[PDB]
Amino acid sequence: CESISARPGEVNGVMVSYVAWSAPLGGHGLTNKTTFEFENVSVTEPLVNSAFERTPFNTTLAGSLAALFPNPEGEAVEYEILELYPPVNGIVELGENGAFTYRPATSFTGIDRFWFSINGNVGEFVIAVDPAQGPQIAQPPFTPAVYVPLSRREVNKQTQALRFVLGVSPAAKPADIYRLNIRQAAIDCEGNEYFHISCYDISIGSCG
Amino acid sequence: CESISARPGEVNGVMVSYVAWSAPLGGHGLTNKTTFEFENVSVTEPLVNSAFERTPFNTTLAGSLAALFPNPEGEAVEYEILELYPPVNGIVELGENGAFTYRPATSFTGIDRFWFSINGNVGEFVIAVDPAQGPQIAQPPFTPAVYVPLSRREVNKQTQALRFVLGVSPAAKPADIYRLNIRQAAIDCEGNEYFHISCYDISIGSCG
Amino acid sequence: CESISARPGEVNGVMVSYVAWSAPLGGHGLTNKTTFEFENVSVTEPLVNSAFERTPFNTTLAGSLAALFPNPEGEAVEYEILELYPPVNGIVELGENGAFTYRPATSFTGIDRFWFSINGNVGEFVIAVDPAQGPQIAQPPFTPAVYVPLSRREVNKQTQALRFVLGVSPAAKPADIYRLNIRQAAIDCEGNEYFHISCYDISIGSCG
Amino acid sequence: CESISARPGEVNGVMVSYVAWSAPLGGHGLTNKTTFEFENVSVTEPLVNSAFERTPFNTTLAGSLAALFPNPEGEAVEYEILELYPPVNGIVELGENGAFTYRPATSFTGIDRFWFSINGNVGEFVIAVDPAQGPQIAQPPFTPAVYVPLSRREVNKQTQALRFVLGVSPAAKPADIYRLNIRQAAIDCEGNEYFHISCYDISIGSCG
Amino acid sequence: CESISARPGEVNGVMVSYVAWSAPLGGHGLTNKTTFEFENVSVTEPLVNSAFERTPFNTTLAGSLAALFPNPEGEAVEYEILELYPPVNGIVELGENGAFTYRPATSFTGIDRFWFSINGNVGEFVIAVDPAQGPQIAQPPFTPAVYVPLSRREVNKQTQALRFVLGVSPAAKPADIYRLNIRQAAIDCEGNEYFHISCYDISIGSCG
Repeated sequence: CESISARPGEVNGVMVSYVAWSAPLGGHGLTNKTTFEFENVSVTEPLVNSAFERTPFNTTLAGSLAALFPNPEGEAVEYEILELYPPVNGIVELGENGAFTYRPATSFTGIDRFWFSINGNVGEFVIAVDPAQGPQIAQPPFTPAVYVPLSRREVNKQTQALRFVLGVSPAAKPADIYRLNIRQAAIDCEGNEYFHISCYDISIGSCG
Repeated sequence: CESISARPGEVNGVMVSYVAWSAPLGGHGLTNKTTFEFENVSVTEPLVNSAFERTPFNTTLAGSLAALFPNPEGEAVEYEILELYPPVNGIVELGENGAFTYRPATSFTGIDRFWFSINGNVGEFVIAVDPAQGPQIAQPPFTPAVYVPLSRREVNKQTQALRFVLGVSPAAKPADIYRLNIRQAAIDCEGNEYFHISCYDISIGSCG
Repeated sequence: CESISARPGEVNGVMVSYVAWSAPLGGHGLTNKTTFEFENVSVTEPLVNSAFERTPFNTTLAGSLAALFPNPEGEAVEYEILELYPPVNGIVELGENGAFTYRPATSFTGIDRFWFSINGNVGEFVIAVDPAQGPQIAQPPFTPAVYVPLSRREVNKQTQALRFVLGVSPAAKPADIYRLNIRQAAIDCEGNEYFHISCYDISIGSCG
Repeated sequence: CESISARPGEVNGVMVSYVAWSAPLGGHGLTNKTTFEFENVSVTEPLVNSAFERTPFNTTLAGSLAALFPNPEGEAVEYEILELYPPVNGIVELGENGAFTYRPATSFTGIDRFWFSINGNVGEFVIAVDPAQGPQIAQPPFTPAVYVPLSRREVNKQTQALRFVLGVSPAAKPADIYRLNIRQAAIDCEGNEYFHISCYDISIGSCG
Repeated sequence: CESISARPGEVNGVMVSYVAWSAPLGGHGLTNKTTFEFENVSVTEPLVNSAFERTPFNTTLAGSLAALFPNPEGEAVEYEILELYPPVNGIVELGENGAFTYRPATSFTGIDRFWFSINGNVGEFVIAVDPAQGPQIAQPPFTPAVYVPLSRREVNKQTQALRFVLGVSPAAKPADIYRLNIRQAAIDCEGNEYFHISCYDISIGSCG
């Protein structure tokens, strides 16, 4: 179980070499049939809830963050906006008691995000801007704690190597650990398949 | 948390190299999407209040510094003007008991500043000189203790380096500490975005 | 039962090393998730009572300390304010025969404290500055004799060490003794847990 | 309780090192947030009274010291002026049987002092010179027996050391004892504070 | 705080090199925007008063030095003229008991100076010779203890150095100390400013 270290919000690349395994088999070597699987070993349940909302074309959106924190006690609450992760196609504004305003850019249509903090807990809020005319936009899934975009993958068949992108969401909590499984395929000279399995441990770090 | 040292009234430049990180990813490298965030780890509340005031075109301005020091005691007071920070487009005169006079230069129109000291506490005072004809000039925001002018920023794509300007206001109190977060982006050959996060500690020094 | 000596008004911090226990288990080691409990062995009940009050925005407050000393016996009394622990957002003035006046700083809103002494005993007084507009602020709990801030706690995975902060209120009486229990969790390579239990005795000291 | 020996009329200064306490805590070290308190253990009440008076601009002053010695017995008296501590902005002349005259320097305004002796006891006399064409100057407080100027204080972050300036008034009676308490603050890497308390006993010395 | 040694009556040059600071920033480097400030740390108040007087064209002037020494207590006095500092456009003559005569040269019009010593205390006396026809000549300010003529200043942009002239008045008293603050500006390649701050201590000395 090879070890990897990641920091919340960072996005990094990973490379693995397969020459030692594919070379003696002969033939073409690797093939584009990689499969990824994620498993939890130590994950801390989040204490806040993500949310999704819609708005029509060129309309300011308003809402509240109060309903997204289901604390069991009437303890003091203070809200905040993570400035390192500003929305791409809009501007957010934080009021008081969790009230906020979103101001979409002119002629924009799509999905936008911003991250909020409540008593140190982090969560995701997704906004979809409907077009002026046409059907509603589908709700997209929330971003996992750690993910690998399956479309963003390649194999350098000229030297039997594999590269992919590893992404950590800002919501990941430090000291948690995740496991990744990779099953890779290869083809002999006669045109028949082989396989290989390996795993990696990802542990969330921090600064210092 | 890399450490930086700064002195009140100084403006200095900082450079950070990214070759070690973006070199193996390939492609163009840095993509000019930096974002900055400031945090307070140990800041002392100011004991004086800044102020903003207006004057008509070619009109001498008169005011008082007494109202800007809300001490809760009848302790003795004394007013002074920091000569190292003279106004750019005018001349200031200090009277008795905090009475001061500002004499704008001929045909000047804009924002001008000067810094004053009350019983050892530093503060900012802003003056806006209205034009002869036209609408009023907007009130600008006050000068933070430490700031990075975001209009000034560049990335040397030929060598994967970033440069910015770090400026400390004269009002910064020594022995305080501030934290700066930087999030930088890069694009590989296939268009996958990568991100990098770092932080620096800024502590206020002094002479000796 | 390891022995710890603490002084009133102190905040010290403690570190415990688990390498002798967690290293041979293999796996990943410590996994955060600790629990603390406090038990009494010898405690002397206070002879004075704490109190709480509210004041409107920018409104001076007044009161008397005489009602907080339920002495059944008949003896003379004298009052005093502990100047070593001054309030952070106001100024107090001890009056005649238990009278006092609290003058909040301009524009303040929140909670404030100051510690008073009656005939050699010690107690707490809590004052709340209500905001000018909006809902009122809830009552906070009184500070225990000894407490462990749960947010100031970390585990180092490189050396398998735990750090936490121990603080003693000024009201703690010398020669008292408390007991602290710690339960630390560690995990194997697959996510299953181990547990370790230890306890410490805390005795209140003094100067010399 | 470390022991300090001080002589009347002296100003010495002290230095204490906190490396042995704050070094293992990591973090940022000291914070420059000390607090000082004085307590009596053995103090002898003075047998003479201090006084305060006012005088117009460039106007000579006269008075008598006889009223400042409330001796309930009947004994002979004699007066003296301590020349080791002369006034800084005037001249004094001891008259007949407690009479004296103060002749301020031309164009002076402010506060001035001189220390007198009656039958071996010591006291203070404060004289104020009002401005010619302005509001009267406020009465200043008398100098305590021992004091610590709170503006002449600093912490050296390079070696974790604190400096303050201890001073003794000429009127301190030998063989007296005072106790000084100090509470010092240090911060971790995130801004949370640690606290430390210590005390010292100051005993008034003499010549030999 | 770099140290500088100065002697009364001396005028000397000072040079400071900025190549180590402005070189890495690029662009033009230094700019003509230097600002100077002088602060007192240990100054002895003068015991004599300067004076200023005027005379018409080609008329001998007579005066007295007696009124310029307001000694409070009567004591023997003696007057002298410092011959190392002769007037430029006239000749003086010292009589008895402070009586002196000034005899301007023919066709001279302007300001002339000479320095006098009363019982060991040094002073300045300024004479203005009015023209035959025209308005009166304005009274110029007195000579400070230490001064820097701001007109005489240059920056060697070809090698990034700054030169200025430091002059010591004959009236300066040994063992005194003054502090000088210098703020110098610089401009980057893109055309935006940087600043640098430094200070020096000037102590009056002598020779033996």
